[PDB]
Formats: sequence, C-alpha cells, structure tokens
Amino acid sequence: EPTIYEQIGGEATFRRIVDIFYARVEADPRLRHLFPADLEPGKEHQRLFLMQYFGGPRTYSERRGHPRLRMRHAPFPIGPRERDAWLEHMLAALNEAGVPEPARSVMENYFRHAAQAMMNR
Amino acid sequence: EPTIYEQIGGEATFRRIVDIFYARVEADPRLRHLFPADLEPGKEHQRLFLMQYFGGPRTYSERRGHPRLRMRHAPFPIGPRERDAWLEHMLAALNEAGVPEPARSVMENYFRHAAQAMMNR
Ligand code: HEM
Ligand code: HEM
Repeated sequence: EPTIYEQIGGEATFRRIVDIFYARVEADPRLRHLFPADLEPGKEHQRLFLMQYFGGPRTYSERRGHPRLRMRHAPFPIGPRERDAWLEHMLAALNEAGVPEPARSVMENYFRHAAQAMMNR
Repeated sequence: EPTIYEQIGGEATFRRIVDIFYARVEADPRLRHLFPADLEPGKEHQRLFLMQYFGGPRTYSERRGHPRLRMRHAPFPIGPRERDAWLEHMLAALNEAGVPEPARSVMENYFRHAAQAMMNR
C-alpha cells in the first residue's frame, strides 16, 4: 500500500508545506528569534525529516543521523507560547498545501502530539 | 483612491486597534517599563498618529507637530527584543480589530519597516 509520502505527492508536496511553514515562522516575532540568521539549512533539514518520517527517502538520516528531536530542541526555550505558534503555522501549511484526506489527518495528529512533546518549559 | 484610513473604517477602527495594542503592552513586562505611569496621553497620541499616517485627520500634527518618531523614541533603549515585542502586539491588534485585506498588509508592511528603523541599541 502507498506510503503517506506517496499518498500526498511526495517530495514536491513536502517542499510546499515546509515553504509555507517557514514563511510564517520567519514573519512571526514569537518565533523568529529562536532560528538562525540563515534559515536555509534548517529548512532543508525539516523537509528531509518530514519526507523520511512519512515513508519517503531516508536522506535525513544520511545527513543528520538519528532525529532525536526532543534533545535537538533542548537549547530553545519552548513553552505553550512557542508550541502554539509552531502548530498554528504547520497546520496552516498543511491546509494551504492541499494535502488530501486521510493523510492530512495523520499528519495533523502527529504534529499535535509532537509539538506538545517538544515543550521544555 | 480612498486612503487606507477610509478603507478600514476610519477613526473607530483605529480606536479598536490601539485599545488592543495597549492592553497587550500593559500586560507585557518586556515593554511596560518603558512607558509612563499614566498611559492615556501617549495612547491618544499614538492613535492620532496612526490615523494621520494612513490618511485621516491631521489632528496629530495640530497637537504634536511632525512625528519625528525616531527622535521621540531616543529615550527608550530599543533593541531586537523590544522591536519583536512591539511588532508582535501590533500585528495581533490588526488581526483582532478586523482590519481587511489588502489594507491590513499595507499597515503590516509599514510597521515592520518602522519597528526595525526605531531601534537604537
Ligand atoms: C511537531 C513539533 C516539531 C517538529 C516535528 C520539529 C522538527 C524539527 C526538525 C526536523 C528540525 C531539524 C533538526 C536537525 O537539525 O536535524 C528542527 C529544528 C528546529 N526547530 Fe523544530 N520541530 C518541532 C517543534 C518545534 C517548536 C515547538 C519549536 C519552537 C517553537 C521549534 C523550533 C525549532 C528550531 C529553532 C530549530 C532549529 C532550526 C535550525 O537549526 O535552523 N520546533 N525542528
Ligand atoms: C512601527 C514602530 C513604531 C511606531 C509607528 C510607534 C509610534 C509611536 C507614536 C506615534 C508615539 C507617540 C509619539 C508622541 O509622543 O507624539 C509613540 C510613543 C512611544 N513608543 Fe512607539 N512606535 C513604534 C515602535 C516602538 C517600539 C519598538 C517601542 C518600544 C519597544 C515603542 C515605545 C514607545 C514609548 C515608550 C512611547 C512613549 C509613550 C508615552 O509617552 O506615553 N515604540 N510611539
């Protein structure tokens, strides 16, 4: 059976999601300060991670090793404020990119869980 | 063409914007300390400025002369953190006050530039 990666149109669709997400992050003074001056490497890492998580190429683990996202987010103070902002933008990206059901629901479910689990304050 | 002021509903809309903005300022320790004990005179001055800038009455100039905003903000140490806090609350105020597009975007564009250019430390 098709992976979600396949269900939603593969790499091109993840590119679109991450583009919308990062545009919103860049424009959000609640969040911009946490990110580097050069956003591009992180934007690439996020695209590759999502592609991998949802059944696509394992390019992410080739570049970056194990995700260990909770450890990677430890340097950023993340409370409900940051969580809510992040989720707002990623769900808007999902919805704006036209991801079809049922995959869109799986992705939302994952993000709601993962955003909560990333909080550290 | 009609002014932004007219497009967004005039004085009444700016009152809503500034009320929401100042409520947020008062509740934000990043900013509150910069403002005087009595916020009301400055609140009215800010409302009149916005009204004038976006094409409404020239009441601001009658009361305060030229805006000279960078000069007037010199007494306040304003860096990236203060910029970010101000912009967060003003952008939220535009959204919560119901400012329609495309006018809202013009106002956002102006604020993003002005907030950056106000920094002095
Ligand atoms: C579902 C929740 C989240 C997921 C799936 C996610 C995913 C990722 C991934 C894959 C990376 C790149 C890791 C790497 O360097 O290989 C990353 C980095 C980052 N994330 Fe998240 N994240 C989430 C939540 C958050 C939240 C809540 C915040 C802050 C509000 C945040 C801010 C950051 C920042 C600042 C970076 C560093 C970016 C860079 O190095 O350029 N993330 N995230
Ligand atoms: C787009 C950026 C900004 C605009 C358009 C703006 C506009 C104004 C205006 C029109 C006034 C009243 C001027 C007068 O006295 O006649 C004012 C005062 C003031 N502004 Fe701003 N401002 C901006 C950025 C900031 C920032 C970044 C801060 C601090 C983070 C700040 C803090 C203050 C304070 C403390 C006052 C004095 C208020 C009072 O005297 O009651 N402003 N601003």
